[PDB]
Amino acid sequence: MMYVKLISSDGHEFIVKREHALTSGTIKAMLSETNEVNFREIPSHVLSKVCMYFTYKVRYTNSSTEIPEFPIAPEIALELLMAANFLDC
Amino acid sequence: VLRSVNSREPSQVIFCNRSPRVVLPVWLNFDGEPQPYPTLPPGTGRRIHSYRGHLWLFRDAGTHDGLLVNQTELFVPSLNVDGQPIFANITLPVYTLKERCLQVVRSLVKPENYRRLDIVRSLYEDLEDHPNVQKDLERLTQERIAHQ
Amino acid sequence: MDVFLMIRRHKTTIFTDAKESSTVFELKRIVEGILKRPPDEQRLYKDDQLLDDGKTLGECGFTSQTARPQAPATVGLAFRADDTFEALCIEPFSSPPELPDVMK
Ligand SMILES: COCCOc1cc(-c2scnc2C)ccc1[C@H](C)NC(=O)[C@@H]1C[C@@H](O)CN1C(=O)[C@@H](c1cc(C)no1)C(C)C
Repeated sequence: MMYVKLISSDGHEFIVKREHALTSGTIKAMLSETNEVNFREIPSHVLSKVCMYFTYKVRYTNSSTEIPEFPIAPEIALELLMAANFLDC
Repeated sequence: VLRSVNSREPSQVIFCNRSPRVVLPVWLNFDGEPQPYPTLPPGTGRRIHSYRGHLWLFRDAGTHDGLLVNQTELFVPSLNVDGQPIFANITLPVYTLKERCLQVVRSLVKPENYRRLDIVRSLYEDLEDHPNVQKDLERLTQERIAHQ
Repeated sequence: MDVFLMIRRHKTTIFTDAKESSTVFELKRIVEGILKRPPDEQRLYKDDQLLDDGKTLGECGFTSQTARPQAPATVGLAFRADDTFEALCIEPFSSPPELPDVMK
């Protein structure tokens, strides 16, 4: 079971499964030996939510079951939009 | 190209909203013009009378966000075997995080104030490009053209 | 049933999933593979409560209703440092900025 580390601008280290991080085409280009990525522009309150999106996407993609809404707090929406645009996810 | 075929053969369907959105069912008329039908509140179902070979798509009634029906874009009523109605299961797609973010921002900011946001110019255009049934029908016909 | 978690210690957050029927000890084996610390040098928590290795995640309150992919449940982690275990400390995420006037 392989994992990668995504580090936020404020130093928070997020360890997610490799398969999940490969959701972001941006991350896939740099990885798919190397398993550590620094995001000097993405704070932890945003990067933590990106990691939640990866789990959500892997879980619910091609699912027959009812898919729940992905929640986004108004306060993080603008920063999350910018991160998602860079990450291509 | 994308239009209902005038079969005149009745087909009963269950529109089942398995999404948290208010659903706007849209029927593509004989000329390919989208025709809106009565909305469905979240988690509700309606037994409806349609026809074989007719085309339907489903949207969020308030924002026009794209929804899936039986895990795909379009639903075509078929032949009722043993009088069983056809199930049209409407669900949320797994939106990209970018599109989901655009949906949340558009819901909080009036279109007049998009240009007042502290974001790059490209994201202003992405925000202004509201989900549109006609634009999606153009995209869908273009995609069916790539298939020789 | 699957449960979705965030195992947190200081400024480290592990995103992982497990079964409701899986144990607290099995979750320590996951942390061992990532942070290279054996289960006997780890303590796991649910809020300020120490969790027993033999207890299932469901018994510890980690359920499919509360540990969702889009909103995972938090499990606290404290390592052993020389003779004693350190205090459970989880660094909070950054504070979002004030909502702009056009969003209020
Ligand atoms: C008189 O109108 C009452 C409302 O009609 C309806 C409401 C609802 C819905 S969709 C969500 N909630 C509700 C209740 C669904 C269906 C209907 C009505 C029966 N059913 C329809 O309107 C069906 C749906 C679609 O197949 C076109 N159609 C037709 O009847 C069309 C037609 C007739 C023949 C012959 N071939 O095509 C005409 C509009 C031109």
